[PDB]
Amino acid sequence: QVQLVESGGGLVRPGGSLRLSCAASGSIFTIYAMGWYRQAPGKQRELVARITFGGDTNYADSVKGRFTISRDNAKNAVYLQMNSLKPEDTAVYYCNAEETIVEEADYWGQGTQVTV
Amino acid sequence: QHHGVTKCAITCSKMTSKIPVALLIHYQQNQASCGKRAIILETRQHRLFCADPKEQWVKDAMQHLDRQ
Amino acid sequence: DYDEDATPCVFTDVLNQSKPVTLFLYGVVFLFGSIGNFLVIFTITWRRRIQCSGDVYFINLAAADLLFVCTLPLWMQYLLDSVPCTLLTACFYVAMFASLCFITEIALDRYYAIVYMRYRPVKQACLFSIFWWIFAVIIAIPHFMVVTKKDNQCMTDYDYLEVSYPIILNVELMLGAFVIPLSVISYCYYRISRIVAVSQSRHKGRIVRVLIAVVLVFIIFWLPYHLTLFVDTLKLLKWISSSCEFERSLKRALILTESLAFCHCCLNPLLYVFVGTKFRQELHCLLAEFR
Ligand SMILES: CC(C)CCC[C@@H](C)[C@H]1CC[C@H]2[C@@H]3CC=C4C[C@@H](O)CC[C@]4(C)[C@H]3CC[C@]12C
Ligand SMILES: CC(C)CCC[C@@H](C)[C@H]1CC[C@H]2[C@@H]3CC=C4C[C@@H](O)CC[C@]4(C)[C@H]3CC[C@]12C
Ligand SMILES: CCCCCCCC/C=C\CCCCCCCC(=O)OC[C@H](O)CO
Repeated sequence: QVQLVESGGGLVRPGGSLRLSCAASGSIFTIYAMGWYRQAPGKQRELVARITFGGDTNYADSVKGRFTISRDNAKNAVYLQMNSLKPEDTAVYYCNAEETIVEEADYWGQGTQVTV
Repeated sequence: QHHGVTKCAITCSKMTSKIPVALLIHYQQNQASCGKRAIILETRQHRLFCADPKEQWVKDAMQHLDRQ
Repeated sequence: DYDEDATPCVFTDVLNQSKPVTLFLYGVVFLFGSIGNFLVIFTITWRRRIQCSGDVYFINLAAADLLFVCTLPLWMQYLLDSVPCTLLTACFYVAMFASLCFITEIALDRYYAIVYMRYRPVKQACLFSIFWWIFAVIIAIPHFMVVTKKDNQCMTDYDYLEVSYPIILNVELMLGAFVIPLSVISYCYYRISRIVAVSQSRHKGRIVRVLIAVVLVFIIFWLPYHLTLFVDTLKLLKWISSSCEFERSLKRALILTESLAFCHCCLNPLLYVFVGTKFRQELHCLLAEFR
């Protein structure tokens, strides 16, 4: 089974920066896009940054201009640079991967904690 | 167009040569959808035959039928 | 000048028997084809925008199918009794070839992405879509440019054309609409399926079944028509003999099998878009929000 391994979380002062990292442990060739999701206490799960292997990126309204998402093909890895962090960004960041043809997105990570 | 929309019901492979001018009773013009210029001759024997429209005798045969 | 065998071979009953069947299928294809291809475009455009290159090709495929089936009510009005012959024939073949072009493009885009790891952004996919539509027009040229309106009937003047034209027209249609597309999507999906089946994907099983279905459905709907074109081309090529009775059977077979192939564009929504769970869930949300 293919699992999404996450790393790069932690604690940081307001205005600081973090770099989340996510990759596929197994060998899969049908992933065409990956992204990051988060969920604040008392709130729903929301998308913050999604990038396809084609290059097209998609950011959330609140996040745009501060976070930068990048990826690496062949390794199925996605990195998220989080500059100028705000206390409202405090949530559990989940990693997600989408698959071609079957069009499934049930690939999730364990979730890393980010406290600002 | 395609085979679904076709109003051509007559196809000719050869043309008749012998022709008695007084053996015809009526003639039919071939359908436009066929895309092939040919004349259909109905004899007094109620038999259909293909005739080439670019013949000198056909024009003379079509003149006697339309008048009579 | 023996008692001539120059007796006309009549098809008057064949046409009268085929007309109700043709009219029925036309109405069926237009009904489900317009709805199914609308739901495709509606799903990828309404709430969520275009995400990947596949979405671009799906819309263009649904658009080509829409343009195709929308000509059928015009042809139905033609059979029952401005009806522009050249223009309507143009939209008929352009949409048909484009449908086959993008179907081929589906496999290629997913071919280069899986095995060769070459991904195309949305911006590039739109550019290629333009190229395919242009390519679909230039390849449809010899099919409608000869079609004009004479005596209120759409006809092709074969006398002002060379005898090789209906043969070339069949050969181009046989290899262009069947052989080449079926060869490409088979090779591509075989290569893809053979990689995924040994991968650790948790959906490797269904992925292969989806790709197999694409090939199988294409064959069982198009092969009877092109195999009938082959024996029709053989007749024109004078390789085989043809009596009056034979030309009548071949005529009926061409009409019936052609209408069968028109049903394939109704299955395209079920073959690519609504076979994916994301589009299934999205449509389930849309049908719930509109109710
Ligand atoms: C996908 C495949 C297995 C579907 C089955 C193909 C069959 C049903 C199709 C393909 C070729 C077709 C034939 C092509 C040629 C002719 C000769 C004609 O004078 C009568 C119809 C007839 C005999 C067709 C009957 C139907 C036919 C045999
Ligand atoms: C399961 C589906 C996809 C198969 C398609 C059905 C087709 C192949 C079958 C059903 C009706 C059949 C036709 C029925 C009548 C005749 C007239 C006969 O003189 C020649 C064969 C011909 C023209 C048959 C050709 C094959 C035919 C069109
Ligand atoms: C008229 C219609 C014609 C139909 C057109 C058919 C086109 C060819 C289809 C498959 C060939 C590809 C299979 C060749 C490879 C065989 C061995 C194999 O499966 O290898 C696994 C792996 O991909 C090793 O690279």
